[PDB]
Amino acid sequence: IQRTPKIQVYSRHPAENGKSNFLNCYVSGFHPSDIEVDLLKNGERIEKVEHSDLSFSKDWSFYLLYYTEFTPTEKDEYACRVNHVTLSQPKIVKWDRDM
Amino acid sequence: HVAVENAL
Amino acid sequence: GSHSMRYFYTSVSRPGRGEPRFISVGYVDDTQFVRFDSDAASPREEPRAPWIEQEGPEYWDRNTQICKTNTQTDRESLRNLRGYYNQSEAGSHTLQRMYGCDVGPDGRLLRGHNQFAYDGKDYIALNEDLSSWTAADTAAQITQRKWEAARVAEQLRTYLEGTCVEWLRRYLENGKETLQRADPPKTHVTHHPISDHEATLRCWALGFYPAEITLTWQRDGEDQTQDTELVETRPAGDRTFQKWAAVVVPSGEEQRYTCHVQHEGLPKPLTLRW
Repeated sequence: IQRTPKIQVYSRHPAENGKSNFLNCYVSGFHPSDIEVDLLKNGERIEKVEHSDLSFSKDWSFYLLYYTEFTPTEKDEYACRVNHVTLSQPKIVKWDRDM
Repeated sequence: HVAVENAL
Repeated sequence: GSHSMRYFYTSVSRPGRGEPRFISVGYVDDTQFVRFDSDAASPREEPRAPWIEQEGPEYWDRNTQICKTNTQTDRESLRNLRGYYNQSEAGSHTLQRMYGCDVGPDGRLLRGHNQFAYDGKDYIALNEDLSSWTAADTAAQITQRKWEAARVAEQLRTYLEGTCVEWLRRYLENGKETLQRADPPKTHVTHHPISDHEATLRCWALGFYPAEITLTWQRDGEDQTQDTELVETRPAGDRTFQKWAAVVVPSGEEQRYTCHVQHEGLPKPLTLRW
């Protein structure tokens, strides 16, 4: 009885190089609720990351938002790394400012 | 919150 | 539609690592306003929206106590469920509850809710008449019998028809400046060439509230449903929401596509072009 997380990586405001912003990783549609989520900068885990309070949708699947303050640049690469009982290995999703 | 207490 | 309040409870067992953790969040429509976490050092119901901060210590003490009681009750329930399903004490299990009210234009209850899920599956729910239960399986029928005998449905009906909508009306007035204000989406279309032959048109809806929205692409006035990528509506992190829809179009055909946006915050439905 297990559902694998959907993952979206995106910024709170339209991305602009050199402008302060927030980097989001939204995980949803998963069950059970235990889940490991990391935000990465150039492949390295970001330390100051906060997340929303555990809640769930009409179909009972859980969702959480993980977020951190960041200032995007041209070359810096960001991603979200997710692990869940339904995953054989951590899933990595890269931040694309066009998505 | 509802103050009604009943275990399943 | 109608304004609503909802509480969402989640208890998760963790055998060998202590007692089940209880978490509660409360929402008014799409705005979270309180939270409780049983693992906290001094477990307290805590504010999560500006308009609830004004509530006095009696409010916070009472609700904190109810959450503490609910923590213990859920632990009993989890133990009980394990017995019903003949499960061992080795595995982790989940109990979820959602309940709340929808208020009508007259200020009375439009519809009440109170349903449970065990391990992600419907377990038992209070029917719309607020006087009977729908039990998913034989285990839930044991619970039903207990709750019938304990007259649980009546107690919940009283809460839903009175207390619930009363406090909902209170929250709606105290937070009217945000809760009863619909923020329309800021919208635009972006263009992303894939090759010499095609390109992606993406229609954006940003910073809107409430979350309910409709985004559609049309070509020559015809729906492109089965050809559109629609991402799930997502939180911006500032209490507003985001969504986009995308279609792949032949180069030179961009002008034939229109994006359509419906949201209760808009004066009227929008039509967008690249």
